[PDB]
Amino acid sequence: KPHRYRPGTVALREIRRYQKSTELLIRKLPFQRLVREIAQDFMTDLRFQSSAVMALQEASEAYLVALFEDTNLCAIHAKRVTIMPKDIQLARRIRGER
Amino acid sequence: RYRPGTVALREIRRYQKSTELLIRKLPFQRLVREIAQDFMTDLRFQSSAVMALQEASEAYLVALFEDTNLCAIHAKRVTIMPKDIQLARRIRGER
Amino acid sequence: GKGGAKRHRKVLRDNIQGITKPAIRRLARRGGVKRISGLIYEETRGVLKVFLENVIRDAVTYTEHAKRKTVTAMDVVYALKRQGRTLYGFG
Amino acid sequence: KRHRKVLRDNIQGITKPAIRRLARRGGVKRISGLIYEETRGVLKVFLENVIRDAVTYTEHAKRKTVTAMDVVYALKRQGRTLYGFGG
Amino acid sequence: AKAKTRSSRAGLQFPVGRVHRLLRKGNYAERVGAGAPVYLAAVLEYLTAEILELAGNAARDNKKTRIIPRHLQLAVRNDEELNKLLGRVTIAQGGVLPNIQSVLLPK
Amino acid sequence: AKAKTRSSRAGLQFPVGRVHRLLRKGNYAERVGAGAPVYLAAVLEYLTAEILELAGNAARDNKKTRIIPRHLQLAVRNDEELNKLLGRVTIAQGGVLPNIQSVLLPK
Amino acid sequence: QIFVKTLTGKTITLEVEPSDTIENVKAKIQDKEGIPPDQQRLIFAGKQLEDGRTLSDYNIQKESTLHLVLRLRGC
Amino acid sequence: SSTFVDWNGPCLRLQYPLFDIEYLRSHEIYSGTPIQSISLRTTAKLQSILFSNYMEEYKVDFKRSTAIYNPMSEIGKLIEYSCLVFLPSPYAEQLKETILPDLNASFDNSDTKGFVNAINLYNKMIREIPRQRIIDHLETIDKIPRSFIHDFLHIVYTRSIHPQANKLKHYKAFSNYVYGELLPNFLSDVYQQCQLKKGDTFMDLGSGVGNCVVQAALECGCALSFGCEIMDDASDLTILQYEELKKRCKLYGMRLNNVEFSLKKSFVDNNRVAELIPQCDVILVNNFLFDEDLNKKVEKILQTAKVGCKIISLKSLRSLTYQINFYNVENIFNRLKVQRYDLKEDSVSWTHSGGEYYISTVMEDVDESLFSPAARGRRPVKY
Amino acid sequence: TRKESYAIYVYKVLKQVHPDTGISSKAMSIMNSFVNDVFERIAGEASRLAHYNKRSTITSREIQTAVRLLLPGELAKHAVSEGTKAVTCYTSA
Amino acid sequence: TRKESYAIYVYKVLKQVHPDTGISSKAMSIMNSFVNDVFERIAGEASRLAHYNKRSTITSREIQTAVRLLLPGELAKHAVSEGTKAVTCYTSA
DNA sequence: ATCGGATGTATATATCTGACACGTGCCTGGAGACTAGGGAGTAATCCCCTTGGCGGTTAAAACGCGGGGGAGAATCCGTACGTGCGTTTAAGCGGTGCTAGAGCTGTCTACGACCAATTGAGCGGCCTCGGCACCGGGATTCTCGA
DNA sequence: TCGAGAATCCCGGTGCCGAGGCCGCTCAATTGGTCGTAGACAGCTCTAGCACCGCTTAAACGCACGTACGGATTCTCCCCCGCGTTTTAACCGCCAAGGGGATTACTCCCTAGTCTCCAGGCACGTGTCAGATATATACATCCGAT
Ligand SMILES: C[S@@+](CC[C@H](N)C(=O)[O-])C[C@H]1O[C@@H](n2cnc3c(N)ncnc32)[C@H](O)[C@@H]1O
Repeated sequence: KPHRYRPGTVALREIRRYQKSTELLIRKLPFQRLVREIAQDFMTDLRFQSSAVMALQEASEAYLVALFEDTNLCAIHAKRVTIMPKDIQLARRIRGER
Repeated sequence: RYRPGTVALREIRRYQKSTELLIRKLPFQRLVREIAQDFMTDLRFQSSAVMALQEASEAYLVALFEDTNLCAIHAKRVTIMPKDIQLARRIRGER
Repeated sequence: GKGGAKRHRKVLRDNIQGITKPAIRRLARRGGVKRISGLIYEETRGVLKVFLENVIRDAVTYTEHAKRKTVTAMDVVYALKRQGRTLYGFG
Repeated sequence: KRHRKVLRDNIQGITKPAIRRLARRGGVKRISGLIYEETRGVLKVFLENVIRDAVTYTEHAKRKTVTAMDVVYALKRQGRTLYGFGG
Repeated sequence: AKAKTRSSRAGLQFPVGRVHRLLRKGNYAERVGAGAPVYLAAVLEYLTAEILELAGNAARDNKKTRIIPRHLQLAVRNDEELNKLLGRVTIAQGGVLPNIQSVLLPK
Repeated sequence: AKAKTRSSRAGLQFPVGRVHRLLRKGNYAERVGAGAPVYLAAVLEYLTAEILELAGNAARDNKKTRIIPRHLQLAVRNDEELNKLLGRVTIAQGGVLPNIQSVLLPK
Repeated sequence: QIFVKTLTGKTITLEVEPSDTIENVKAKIQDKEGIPPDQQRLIFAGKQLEDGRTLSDYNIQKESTLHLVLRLRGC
Repeated sequence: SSTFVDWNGPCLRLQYPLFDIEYLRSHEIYSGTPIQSISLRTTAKLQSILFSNYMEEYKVDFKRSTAIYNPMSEIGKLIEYSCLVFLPSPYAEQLKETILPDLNASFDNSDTKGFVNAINLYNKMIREIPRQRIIDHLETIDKIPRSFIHDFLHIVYTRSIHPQANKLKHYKAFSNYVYGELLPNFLSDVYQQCQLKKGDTFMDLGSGVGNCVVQAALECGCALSFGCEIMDDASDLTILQYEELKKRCKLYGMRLNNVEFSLKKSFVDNNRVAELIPQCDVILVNNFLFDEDLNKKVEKILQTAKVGCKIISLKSLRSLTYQINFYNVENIFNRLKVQRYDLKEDSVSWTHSGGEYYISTVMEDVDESLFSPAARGRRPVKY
Repeated sequence: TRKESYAIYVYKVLKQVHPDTGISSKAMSIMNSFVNDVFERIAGEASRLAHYNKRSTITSREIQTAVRLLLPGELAKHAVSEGTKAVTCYTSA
Repeated sequence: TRKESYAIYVYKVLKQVHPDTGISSKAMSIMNSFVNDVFERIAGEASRLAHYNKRSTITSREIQTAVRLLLPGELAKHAVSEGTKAVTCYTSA
């Protein structure tokens, strides 16, 4: 049969790959559109200087990555390797965000 | 004889609805003084300062134990254990 | 047969699905996550939306005080610094 | 006993019932036997940080008395603003 | 002419004049607007009025006519917005609200 | 009357003059001491030297002669004290330290 | 009988007659609650009652509801 | 298999003679000149149902960016509304069975040839129908789809506002004079909530391009629908939109009531607004970003409001910390029963999310809610 | 020396909202510390806002924006309402 | 107009420490932001210290105390020693 | 456990290439040199608040002994998430054009700083009484083992 | 379910000490002047953010296999709760001395201010080589079969 890696091997491979890299893991245009929609709530038309959207993407990716580190720690504390929404909720509750 | 977990819940209710300091005053004062003896000068520790330290420490430990209890419940346990405190201080960013 | 509208502005749709499942997967993988539950994607989209609304609201408030129509990088940096999320490399 | 009474350890002065009461106020039904030493260590670290900051304020003020305002400012520095002692 | 406090002009109990002097002497900026102390005093008075209203409600519910730190703590933490504003704040002699997790309750 | 910069007097690379001007115009106090900008410039120079030393070590570990944001991130987060100083800070294009939890690796 | 509502949400009962004037009502409120006359303003049906006028001028009905406003500071 | 029109959508019941039967029976030839869809920027001609001599050109091509305007969707909507509203039986049945399946299939599959053939066969089948039967059916109509007037107003909007939509972005300030529209769905919802009826008066403070004025005058039959605007670009666009609306309303036989605009002059310190506020029955003020000074000016204007007048707004007219001490006994805001409701999705043109909107009814007496301190709170407290 | 505080004004606001309720010394000190802390927060935020715009004046606009940034949600809206009302009442005098 | 920055001095310190190593524009901007942020932290802490002691001036003592309060551990000790060296050398000439 | 197959990826070398480093004009901010005000250093005094002790009481801590209830380990289910593959989607690159919003420069007029005289708001001290703390006793409500 | 039994709540009376209100007495807020300049408005420049289109192909998405891990069940067992007795030290109350934290008064050196000089660094421009990217290959790692 075709050579197939067991579950969790390629997961570790992507962990090693993306931990040594620095490029943005959220694509630029979808995040820009999300930012513009979130700013569409105000009736004024806003322009979002190109560095500002990039800075928002840096901050959002860093926040989500730290959140997933905390979520992984919570899941590993619960004798599990699969993060679940309960884990994110616990991480944000302990952090003081909820 | 009440079963285990009954008097513990009664104590939770008693100490959550009350505001008195849960650490004895003099032992905490002595602890604060030793923690400050690392500096050679003999400090005087205005009594309101010791009281403020006790307020802050008790509030910090109460919040830490709330987080520890949440961690323990997350692990399908009701007994808080040192790994719960370590997880709480790690998630908070203190370690 | 399909209807349409579009008034004076291109009203962007929900556009949080643009934060795709592989994108959240990559973000988790960078965080050291070996396995991801299927409900992580919607929850993380909600968390990202809440965080972005907070940061963009602060940045647009800063822009409002400056009497500007452009959210400069400085506005985002100051909004993030206000939340304790101090960002370097943009100012 | 030389010139000043060097205090003994006095971290056991935060007794087991005291840590139990602190946990009970936090909504803890059961406490492991090892929670007590861990809580003593955490309290020692926190007190070390806050008292170091307060003593820094005091020595900058050219005072030998750790005023309550010094503790309040030290806690405000650490993001733990304390109300009821001035500020 | 007869002196009239600016707090009376703005219909504020808080000291607009003291707020202006604090802004000037606090070195928040080289210059301080005339309407800035009025605005800041009004905001402070509003926040104090909200917290005092909730604390007095707590005291009345506890059959006490004197606000203590416990009532301030209850007022602050029971209200999502005030709690979020004072999230990082410790109120001395406040204690913590009654909150037992449902898992801990007996079966 | 030859002009000699105060940074040259203090043997510092950083701008003692600009630091003094920033302190004066920063509304930090009514007046700024003469020795204060020298001290602050010295502290800033020392910290910058620390970050650049560790970042250059990281770059040499990667066989690269240009310090990039990734190298700054490695320098900050691999040093306990600097990470504690910059704990609440996000470095753009910095990434994360390579780490994987022990139980996640295969048996 | 009539009722009056105050800004604090308290309902207070008054026993008066249609021929009664606003001034005697005002002093009646004063003696039952201690609020002096000059600080209190009366409102009915979106209309402010005038001291020179009387209850029958405004055509008060039985079991009606009035509103009382206290002069705290003014402008 | 989908349709351009929601055939099961809400049906608005006509409360006045919306379709001018006398005008249609007395006039058989159309002389107006609406902005042709072809002039906006393969062609297909849509034949007017009521007037034989009018035929509108549409650039039917499934290869352009239809993000701004979709002529094929408009043609489908118009043919479906002819099948639904403007055609009596048995003609409605044949028109429904013959064209709509083919037309919808062509639109879904982007079949340009099929779409053009459907348009041509539709025009041929309408031409043989007597005009007498159509006008008789329009006379006997008592309800029509709620989406019909919405799509009609959007057609007028595309003829009028899209060619110069960017000119609406010339507002200079961030917290005043900023342009934002309320979608016709929200307008129908609030007009139903406020019980606009024949003989009522509608004012719109800050009408922008006058969407609310024209929509009220159309789907509520107000005796006079008024709108005041300051911006010059929005004023010129309002003039263009009203002219296009009059031409289109004459094209379809729809009566247009008295619509009035006070353009290029603020409603504050305005004589016409001042004299029209007493007779208003509904007053819509889009105060989403009006500053506090303009809110005070709106309050000053609304002092003369009558009893029963309902005031629609995106933010509360009364400041949420509004009280009654000295300068409020003679004020109107004491008599305002404020009711909050939640905006639905796609209710406003500036965003998709939504929010809240308040209807303030002018009461005969002072509002009883403000007296209770519970109402004044933002939203018990015991251990 | 005279140790100033917001005690009398906190008491006045207390009697404004709750005429028949007192307040203890510890609660009084907590309220004074709260007022000082929020004053410092808003003043520092307005100072940062003025510095960012290269403006040397703390006007009502700076304080309004600072109050919008600091207070969450409905608290910000009501505080801005109170501040604007106070400024409007004061300027018309 | 001119936009001042710590780029030249960061470069000078870099060539002092690592003669053969360059620095990219993004890294230079991050280092500039770091210098500005630490300057703001130390200056704000010194301002708070001056206000608490009722002092109108920021001399080297307030900066030293701010460094002690801000930098953790050995960073504080080394920064304090470097600042003392700089002040002594500056006053010597 | 160990031997091959397939895979990813690491190393290596070659060829770009645009961002980094260095050169130059100059101009705007830094530096030198008075001048004068006042904030800060230093000295003297008061007395508040700190240390230390001491002794008696009494609540709380520590020790010890059941025991049962929750922690942890082992087993088994099944389903839900990981991994490839083929398809579809649209992001990213890469050009062009619009024009309008950020930035800079030039009035000048309102506005806030500063200063002097005035006095009522606000704070330090001292009654003083009533809301809250303590204590005895009775009613209430929950808890547990039958 | 019932009974017995322990916290817990409440009712009343007593006691007390600290919140509230009053009285001076400062001195900081208010009023009334000028006068420097911050910034609001207007005009001009110009460059960057919006918008559009087309093509390539990297990435998203749907589906299918399967396997391993999340959840449930069951068992042991040991440790932590609850209760009782002894012990220990906190606590309160009271005494005392005196360390140094406020406070005031004097002097005077340091720093704001301003004026002039000048050179250090920021904008602009151009060389050129570190790094990225291309391919191509060696080597490490995972996994299936024996
Ligand atoms: C958000 S738009 C609402 C447009 C329209 N009423 C609607 O809902 O579709 C607000 C409009 O009010 C106008 N406006 C704002 N302030 C005004 C004023 N003071 N006098 C007259 N019009 C004003 C602006 O021109 C702007 O177009």
